[PDB]
Amino acid sequence: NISKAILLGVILGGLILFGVLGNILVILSVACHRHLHSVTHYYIVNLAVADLLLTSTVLPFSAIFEVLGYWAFGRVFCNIWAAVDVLCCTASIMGLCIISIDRYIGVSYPLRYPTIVTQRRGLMALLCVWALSLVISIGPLFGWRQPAPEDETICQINEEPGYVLFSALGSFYLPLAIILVMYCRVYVVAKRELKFSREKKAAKTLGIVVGCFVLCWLPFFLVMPIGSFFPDFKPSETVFKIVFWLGYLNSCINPIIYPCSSQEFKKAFQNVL
Amino acid sequence: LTCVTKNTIFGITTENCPAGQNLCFKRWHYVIPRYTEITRGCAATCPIPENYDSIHCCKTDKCNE
Repeated sequence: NISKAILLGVILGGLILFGVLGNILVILSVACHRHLHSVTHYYIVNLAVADLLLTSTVLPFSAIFEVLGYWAFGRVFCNIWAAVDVLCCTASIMGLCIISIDRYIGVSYPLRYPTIVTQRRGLMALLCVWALSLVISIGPLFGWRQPAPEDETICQINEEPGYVLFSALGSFYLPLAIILVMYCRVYVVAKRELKFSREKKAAKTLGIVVGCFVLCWLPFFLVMPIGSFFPDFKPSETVFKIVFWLGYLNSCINPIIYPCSSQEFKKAFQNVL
Repeated sequence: LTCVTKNTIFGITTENCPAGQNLCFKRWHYVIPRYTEITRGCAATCPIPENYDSIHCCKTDKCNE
């Protein structure tokens, strides 16, 4: 279908270009302000960089996989693309877990917060979570992998359901549990209990970000394990395409969310243009 | 002949082939950029690929896995 091909191509090209532009805009806006340099803003920069690299690498290639219908690149390039894909898809939720910890500490102790989360401690947490993302990404699929398929157009990585289950758990559900429990604490504290108001506004903005991420990434990690458990409950290609592109559009969405809730971010975006 | 057909984390599922079907095959299918469904079972003759699929044709003994 040429009409379907051109529609998919134009829609996904627009989405990926807008995502790159938005993430670059977020990076520039946070970086161009000396006063905005805080550990939470550094975490937001981490999340934006992870989303930007995920976009600029995976999204054109996943869109080409959709439009064409096979892999038109080298097998080692397929391995590299898949590894970068899982790396970014895990590092995004890892950065979200880090911002959740940051905002819980900020809500609980609004004035002692700088003495608990320092610049060195923040960078230590950032580097540690990046390293953990690298491990939980690269190790599972290459440290335990079946022989590569004979076809050069196949771009799978591990066909054993054990790998898909473990990747789903270790890349979505443990960070999801951490984040859900910790913003349960944050919401409880905010509803029960100058610095307080400012960090509460930051908590609300990042909570909206986290909620959008969870809602628009849950269907994917709910439909793949369903298929893996019982090999008869794949509804249709339709639901799979929808949930996949919902998740990646969600990776695109965040630059919309940043000014929708943060007035200072809106002002920074207005100044940078 | 006995071809394994369904692979799950619970384990594998092995059942023999009925009359006429005497080959084990493995067929790929491009569902989505992150889940390429792979089917496997008995066959009298391993079917030709359609819809840009791809098939592995082998002899006996739960081969290729």
